[PDB]
Amino acid sequence: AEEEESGALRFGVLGPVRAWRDGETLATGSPQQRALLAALLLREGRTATAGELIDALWGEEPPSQALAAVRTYASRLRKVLDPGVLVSESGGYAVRGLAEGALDLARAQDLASAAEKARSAGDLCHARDLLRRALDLWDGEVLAGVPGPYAQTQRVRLGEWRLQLLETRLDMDLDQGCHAEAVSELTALTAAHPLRERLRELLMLALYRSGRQAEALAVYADTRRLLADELGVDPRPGLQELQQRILQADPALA
DNA sequence: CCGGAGCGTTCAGCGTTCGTTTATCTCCCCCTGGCACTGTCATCTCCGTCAGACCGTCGCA
Repeated sequence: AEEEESGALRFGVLGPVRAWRDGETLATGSPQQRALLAALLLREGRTATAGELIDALWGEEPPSQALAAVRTYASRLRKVLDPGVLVSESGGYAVRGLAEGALDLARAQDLASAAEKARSAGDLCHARDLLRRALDLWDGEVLAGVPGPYAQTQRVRLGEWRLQLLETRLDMDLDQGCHAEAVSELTALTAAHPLRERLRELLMLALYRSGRQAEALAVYADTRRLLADELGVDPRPGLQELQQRILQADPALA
């Protein structure tokens, strides 16, 4: 609310496709139109040619004469957004005029870099506040209802980035002395995603000092059974090592 | 001692809305066409290979 300046046009990709024009919404339109606007939004303002956008929306088999289709999608964007916010060069399309804080993705990289800098500087309160602001950026599933295998690619990429971001958040929560909300979040995420080894290692680390041992190794045994049933291999050596040092109960990491 | 309301699932009515095309309206581009005092033949290479052919040429005998 403190960064809501006059004339600000805010764009959002981490949650669904929406536009905020000084507090009032804009109709982003068709799902393919939403995917087109998102594809322009991921490229931080390239002039990207018509064939590349056609491939981004659809992939291997776009209809043959659908170049005029993308043309009229561009017309839709130009009449629903500002005339000058979208400009065309040599047949390519480009959204400019994006200030700081206009895109939630740019704010996400900014907050991640600030958290990394604070971790390098050894600060904890400012980094915790930065990642608290960062976890409020995503709203539900990223890229809600957009077609295209391209959109699937940045969907899985942003999901993986969110996974490492929450891994770092939970890790600093564990090292600074937070366990209750930590184990709550880890249990919720392992309920959501059952086949991540790193989050279950985080479960072991969090429960190891919060006063919980039986269900931690029960969850580990369930992980071993599912990983043997679905993969039939052995887990990472760092895991077995973490369970090992746990077993002799070293109070060094208290 | 089967009834009932509530609950799960499964499909047809209509109502808007995306998916995909089309011609119309600015803007730029590109090829052809037009210049009506007179002004009517430029240009500077190329040398201190180099060696001995190999050749046809070509005027003299």
